[PDB]
Amino acid sequence: KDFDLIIRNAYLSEKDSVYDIGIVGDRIIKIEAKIEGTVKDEIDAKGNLVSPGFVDAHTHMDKSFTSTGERLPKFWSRPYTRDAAIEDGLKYYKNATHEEIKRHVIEHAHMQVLHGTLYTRTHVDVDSVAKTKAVEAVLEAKEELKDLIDIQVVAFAQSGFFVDLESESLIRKSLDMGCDLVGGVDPATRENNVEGSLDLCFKLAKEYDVDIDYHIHDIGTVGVYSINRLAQKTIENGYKGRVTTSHAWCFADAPSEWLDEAIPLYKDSGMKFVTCFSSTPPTMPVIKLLEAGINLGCASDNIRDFWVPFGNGDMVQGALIETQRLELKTNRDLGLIWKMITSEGARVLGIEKNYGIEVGKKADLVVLNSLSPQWAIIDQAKRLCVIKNGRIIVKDEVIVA
Ligand SMILES: [Zn+2]
Repeated sequence: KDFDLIIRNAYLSEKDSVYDIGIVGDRIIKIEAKIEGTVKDEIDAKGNLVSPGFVDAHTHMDKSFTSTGERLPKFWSRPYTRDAAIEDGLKYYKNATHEEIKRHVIEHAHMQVLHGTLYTRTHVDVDSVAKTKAVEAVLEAKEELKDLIDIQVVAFAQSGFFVDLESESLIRKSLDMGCDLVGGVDPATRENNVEGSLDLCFKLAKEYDVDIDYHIHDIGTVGVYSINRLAQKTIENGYKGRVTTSHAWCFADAPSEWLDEAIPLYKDSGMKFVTCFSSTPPTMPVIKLLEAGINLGCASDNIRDFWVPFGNGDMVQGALIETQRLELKTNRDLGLIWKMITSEGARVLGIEKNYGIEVGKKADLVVLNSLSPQWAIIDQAKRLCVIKNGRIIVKDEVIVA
């Protein structure tokens, strides 16, 4: 047989036309309006959109689904407060067993896969309370999930390198255990040492030759300042394109003049950003950043826990949420949001070379029940089929093998 798998009549948005997709093994090897040749299995997209696997560029798989179990979501029957949320996190990581954490990660992964997400980057809490317990469970689950989804693990110094002085050693162990990236939190309001926390993070990064993904929530000018120091140090340490800043809420409230003068520095350092649809500020300059050529991905962030009660791990649902938060309507704008949940996310993860519906690339695809990116966002229709490494793993809202 010429092909292991063929998807007939697949509308490809990047080419704006219907085609057949020829797959052998884990790669796409042919794309034509009508491909001749024998094949083992066939799927009829019936002219509907077929796209590459969605990318959820920022998750917390280890603590997900912790709000579930009761008539009402736990942790939310009281006004939201940063302290009560930080406490809930300490309790959880203290009493949670290795098997508890692993099952949550697996629940999360299955939910993502069912919605077409085949790539994701999760952050794992690393402090003197969670130790490497959470790290061990995540890496274990990651292995058990390699045939369903690709997971990047960030050793996340959640309490701050200068607040929990045990963080640095625990991060080395986590990186030694195999974590793919390292990251800290608010160098300013959390660490109270911008130069120190950033320099240390880069030190650890270089020791294990891993990339960086920083949580920067600080609003206004202090947030932009923190990001500018990070971008500048990125160039200094020869780390162009190896650094991601998550959230960057500060771009929504800092004077636009501050973002305008920093964009050249972000492009020169190849800084990557990720905005989570569970918190993207309405005034966040999303379209502006994309039009400027800045790499901006999208993500679920927390899912049903003490930080965010929401969550279905559905990037298509997230896209609709972004259009409402940002008040977007045109086909071009929805088209940009679709890029954000696909190719932009791929670039954030650094897998763009192998990402995309094109000859020679990975056979990781999603067959939707909608005519186009715009209609899929509007329709919110269920995925009809999900394919990873040339194998069908989801068929009609159910995980096959
Ligand atoms: Zn996060």
